[PDB]
Amino acid sequence: DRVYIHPFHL
Repeated sequence: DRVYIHPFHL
């Protein structure tokens, strides 16, 4: 359950 995924948000 994720409304927003990122491969990379670092």
